[PDB]
Amino acid sequence: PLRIIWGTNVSIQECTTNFRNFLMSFKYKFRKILDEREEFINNTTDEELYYIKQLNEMRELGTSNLNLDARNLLAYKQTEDLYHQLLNYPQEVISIMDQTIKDCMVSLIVDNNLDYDLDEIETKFYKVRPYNVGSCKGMRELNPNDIDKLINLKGLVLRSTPVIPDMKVAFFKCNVCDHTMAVEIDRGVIQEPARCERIDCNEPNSMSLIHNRCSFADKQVIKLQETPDFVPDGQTPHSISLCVYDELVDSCRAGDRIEVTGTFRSIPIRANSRQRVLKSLYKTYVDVVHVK
Amino acid sequence: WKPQELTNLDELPYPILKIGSFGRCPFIGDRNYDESSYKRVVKRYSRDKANKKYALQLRALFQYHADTLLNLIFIPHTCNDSTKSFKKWMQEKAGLGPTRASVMSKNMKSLSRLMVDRNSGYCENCRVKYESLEQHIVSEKHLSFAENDLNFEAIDSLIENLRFQ
Amino acid sequence: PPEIKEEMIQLYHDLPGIENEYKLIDKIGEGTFSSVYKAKDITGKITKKFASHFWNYGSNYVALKKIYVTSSPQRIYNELNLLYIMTGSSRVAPLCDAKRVRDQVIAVLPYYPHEEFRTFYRDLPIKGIKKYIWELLRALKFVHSKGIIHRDIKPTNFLFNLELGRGVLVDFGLAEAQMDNNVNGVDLTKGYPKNETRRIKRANRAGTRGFRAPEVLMKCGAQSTKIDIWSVGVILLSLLGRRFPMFQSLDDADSLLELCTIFGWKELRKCAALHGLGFEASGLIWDKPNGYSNGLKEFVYDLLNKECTIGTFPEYSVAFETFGFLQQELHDAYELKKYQEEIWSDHYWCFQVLEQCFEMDPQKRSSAEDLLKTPFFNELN
Ligand SMILES: Nc1ncnc2c1ncn2[C@@H]1O[C@H](COP(=O)(O)OP(=O)(O)OP(O)(O)=S)[C@@H](O)[C@H]1O
Ligand SMILES: [Zn+2]
Ligand SMILES: [Zn+2]
Repeated sequence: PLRIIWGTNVSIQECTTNFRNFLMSFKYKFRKILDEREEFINNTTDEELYYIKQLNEMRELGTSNLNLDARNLLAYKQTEDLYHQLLNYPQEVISIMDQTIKDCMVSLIVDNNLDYDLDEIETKFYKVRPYNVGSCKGMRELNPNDIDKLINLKGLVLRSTPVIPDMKVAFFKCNVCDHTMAVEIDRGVIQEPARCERIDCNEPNSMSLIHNRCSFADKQVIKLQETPDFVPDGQTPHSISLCVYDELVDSCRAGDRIEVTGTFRSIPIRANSRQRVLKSLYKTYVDVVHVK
Repeated sequence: WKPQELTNLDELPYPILKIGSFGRCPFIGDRNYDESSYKRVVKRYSRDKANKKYALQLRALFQYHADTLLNLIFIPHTCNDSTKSFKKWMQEKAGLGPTRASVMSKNMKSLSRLMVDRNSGYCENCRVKYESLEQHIVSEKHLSFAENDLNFEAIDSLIENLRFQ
Repeated sequence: PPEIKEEMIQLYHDLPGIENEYKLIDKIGEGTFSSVYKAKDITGKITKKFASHFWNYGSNYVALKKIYVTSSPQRIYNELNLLYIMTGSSRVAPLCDAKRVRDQVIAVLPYYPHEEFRTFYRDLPIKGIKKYIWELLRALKFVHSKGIIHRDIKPTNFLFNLELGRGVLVDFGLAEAQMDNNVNGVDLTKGYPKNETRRIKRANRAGTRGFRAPEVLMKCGAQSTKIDIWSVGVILLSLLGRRFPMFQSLDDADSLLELCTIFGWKELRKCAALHGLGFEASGLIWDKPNGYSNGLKEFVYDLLNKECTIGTFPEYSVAFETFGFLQQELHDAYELKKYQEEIWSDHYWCFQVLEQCFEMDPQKRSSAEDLLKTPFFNELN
């Protein structure tokens, strides 16, 4: 029948078809009707296909990012389920959205027979930035059932750490035969080789990690002073830590008022440097998807 | 294929030439039922009775000329027949689809390992899949496409030409 | 008309002018991208202009082709343009008129009476095959001179009437026209990368299942005219083989292995070599390890042998002459001897011309005009 990812209610095929239909058939007049604004509907802008022309100008400019309004998913009838699936399961639904955006970029020149080459588009890795995901409920009013959900937050940036290299591919070299392998990171863990991969050289513990040949990515930590819309009785303001990655690094400066939409994350923190013992109480942070 | 997948000698992922009988495709064959059964022979003989009269004009039209430029002679055969087998049994008794990107993503392939279990077609004018055609007819994009005439202009010119031919 | 009458009245609401212009009787055929109806000509200049396209059967019925709105208008314009440019011979079925409303379009064609093909092949004689193949090759070489590739030749597309013995072609909706080393390491010939970054070539894959040319299966960038001639060869082999759905493809690679189990792994590797890609098969137990080096004779021989020795085959000697014929090749009344020598000669000839009709290389594969001048088709000239 139909397959569902374990732990979720998300189907790759169903979400892909629904978001493809949404991208092909959305008009901003739907957003006007949803926000109860009938008198402001105009012919020349609202009745034009919004994401079609946005993906077209994305193709002309070389842009690889789509800024998606989550309220627009509620404007469309077929994606009202998908909206909730974007809020509850951002990690795979965002990947589904990126894959179908790539499919749409291929389709807009396959169907219409444009002169753009397919190699440059299919080499590019398109990714989506959902924003306006809902009401800006506070950090301290969130619960552990909100882990790995999409959250929208107000704030003021106080400071940012320098550019931190987080290691994506690892480069190991043999000491005796100079044979090297590259291993990808898998959920934060790199498998170092016990034996040399060569058939001729199989010496144990001969693989050493060369830290400058292995590839890194950008990771930055920003301390954000939150300004909630609603503040409970005697709540004293706090600072959150938000992690930005890749392109979003150094996009927020100290002292600006920003709109962060991201993923509510929790990790265990080691009690001591020498020991692998973790603390039962978890540390919460925001994995940032989009900054307004 | 892993050897566990191909273990079966009846169902195979790749096509095998098992031939078959009674006008069926040679690759699927006759796995569901056999034509050697008596009852199958009876129904085939009953259809054969109907087919004699139909086959007589078929033989008579092309006996000597391919064209209609025109009682019948037929080659004897040593091999058996459906009627002789019937006689022996009596002696015993007595979609266009949407185009998609070539390359998939690593996160997309990682999600295949996490999946468990719980009329329709594709419109290229709107470039969307639909659950039912009659629901796709009543939709803002299809009706907005219908009221526009600037995208059938070539058609229009052809219509005009074909009006005064 | 239990439920289809509501579709007739619905079509009547669909077009406001068809009531004054046509009266429609029945539904004749259902397709994938169209549904065709039989209609009365009533009054009209189109019937008087064409006249000769209608047969000697008379009464001048007119086919009415309704196209679903899901089809792209570019393909519709391509199809109607290709029908209107061509005209000429009777086998191409030129269109009379086109009726269009705001979303749907009606194509009007002369109706050609015929019967369904599931009735032909089980009992149709070799002379009928001669007339059938002759009509298809005349129509195909006609559309070749016009420069149109059909890529949709199927028994349902071809219309043939027995008592008159002639044919006509429809369904040019998927047709179009065409106008025109070693690096160390990375031995990709033994395996594929885990993550793919290179693209897949954008072919013109648009045929029907089981009739798609082997060049189309391998997605050749420069696609020739010769899909149609291999397809008419496939129809020829289905007629001689007495099996209708002889090629059925679950997917593309299924069809590649379907070609493998008759012609051989080595034969398709040489066919693949000229196209620039190499094909390897490891394991893959089947009957004939190198295919049939003799050709298609022994394959269709034991193909008929299985269904003959089972005994479900019908009693008519229309398809028993081939079993005797193939039996004497594999083993090795005076008017009866005359019928012998005639059927023997041209029935050897049809298999002979079949092997050139099934050639892998398109450049070595002879064109339909060369197929007409073969000694096999002598009496029709
Ligand atoms: N003029 C005609 N006379 C008799 N039968 C016809 C005629 N035109 C079409 N048919 C029948 O209609 C069917 C063929 O329709 P198609 O043209 O193949 O429809 P379709 O292929 O689904 O749409 P396409 O490929 O986009 S043109 C067969 O059953 C034919 O017998
Ligand atoms: Zn080594
Ligand atoms: Zn549509």
